[PDB]
Amino acid sequence: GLKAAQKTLFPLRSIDDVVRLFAAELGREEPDLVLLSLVLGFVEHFLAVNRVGLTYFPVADLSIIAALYARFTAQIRGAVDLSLYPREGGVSSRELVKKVSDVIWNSLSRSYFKDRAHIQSLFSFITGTKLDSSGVAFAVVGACQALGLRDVHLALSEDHAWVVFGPNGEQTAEVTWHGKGNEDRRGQTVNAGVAERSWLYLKGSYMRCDRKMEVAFMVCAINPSIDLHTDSLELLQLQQKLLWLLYDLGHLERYPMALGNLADLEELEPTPGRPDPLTLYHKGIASAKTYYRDEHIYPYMYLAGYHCRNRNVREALQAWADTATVIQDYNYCREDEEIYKEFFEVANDVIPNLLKEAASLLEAGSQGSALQDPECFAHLLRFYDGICKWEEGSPTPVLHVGWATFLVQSLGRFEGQVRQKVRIVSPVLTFQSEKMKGMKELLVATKINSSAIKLQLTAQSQVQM
Ligand SMILES: FCc1nnc(N2CCN(c3ncnc4sc(CC(F)(F)F)cc34)CC2)s1
Repeated sequence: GLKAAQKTLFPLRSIDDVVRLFAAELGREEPDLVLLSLVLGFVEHFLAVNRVGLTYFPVADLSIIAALYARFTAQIRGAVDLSLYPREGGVSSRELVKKVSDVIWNSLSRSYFKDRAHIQSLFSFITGTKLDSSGVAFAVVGACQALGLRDVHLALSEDHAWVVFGPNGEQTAEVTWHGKGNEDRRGQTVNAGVAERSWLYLKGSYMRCDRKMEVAFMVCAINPSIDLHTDSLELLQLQQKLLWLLYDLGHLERYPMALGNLADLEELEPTPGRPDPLTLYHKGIASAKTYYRDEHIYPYMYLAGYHCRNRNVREALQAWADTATVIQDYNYCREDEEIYKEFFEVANDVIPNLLKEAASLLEAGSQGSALQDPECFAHLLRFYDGICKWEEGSPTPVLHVGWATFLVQSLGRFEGQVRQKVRIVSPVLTFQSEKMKGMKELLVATKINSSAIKLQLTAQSQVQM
């Protein structure tokens, strides 16, 4: 069960009391993932899922939390017999990790909506027998820690989760599902996905969590949403405070998305005497560059979205061009659909809306407009260049004529006299993709040749008779 020293802060009567509990666990050799997730899922359930009776904060009584902890630990200890899986050198075996994964999986409800909110925590596992995809992975890691398997840790990409374990922490194992329909490699390594250079496995530049970073994950996993138009202020505040705690302790150093999430919160409600959201976005980017070979897409997408929301068009374009410059060195593979959808929405909805507004504000006398800045046109072109390069040597195609219509529209937003100022070298820009190299003369012409652009972008061979 819980240690006497873990129980002394109960009952938890406020956000700050939950923060104190996290501070205490984080000061321990090994923070207790099961305890912490149970507390978070409890407080989340009574602040976002069922607010009936709420007066300030759902009090977390020790008797309630200890009973939940006991249900978890007994379920796992009862189902996983460790004597059957001998441990050399303080390291777990692939069979043991698979067993734990099987226990978690076989405990879940046969049928449910697998991307509902609030199914991420151990509280949900225990009270609802429901977990989302990365919730299963986290639950495997928490179950492993509860079994004393110190080597089993959470591994995270930008769209998937699995575990690492074994000698030197060098082994990988699939423990959960990914996406929709995708058919199990449960129990297998991730080395095939790494070898194929898909975004989903980050060319091996994925996060290998220590226990502190596992705490950070569960804090990022808090979901303040009450419905589509309403967030829990209490849960926002709790997540923000918990992320600052982690930050001050050093545990967001290797966690770009967490710094992004904290920047996003700070934009919504800034904490006096903290770094601005911009600074936090840039620390996320710096983290990706330092620890992950600058192979992450979301650090730039978080920046871009901030600049977008604030109508810093130039800086939004730049950051989306940087997103593309990351993606260009990946192969577009089957299970990377989420990042395709994001690039599709930026190219075909967000950019067009932004430039449409720019064009009206131009007509209204704007000065320093993105549409009169050749550097902005260059960013636009680099964005497409990365997408085209990504497409090169991918099994499936990325671009198609639906992209071409928006590209022509977006180019058309910039006058000839602006477009002709970008210097495309073999503002200065170098193209990496063959599509954009062959488009160069079309791009800087007075009248945009729409049909020729479409053929170049889509590699459509012929025009109709
Ligand atoms: F583009 C700007 C973004 N805004 N929100 C973004 N995300 C929301 C928060 N996200 C995350 N934030 C912290 N950690 C993780 S780990 C992970 C992969 C998973 F779910 F485990 F399989 C996702 C994710 C995912 C990306 S990106």
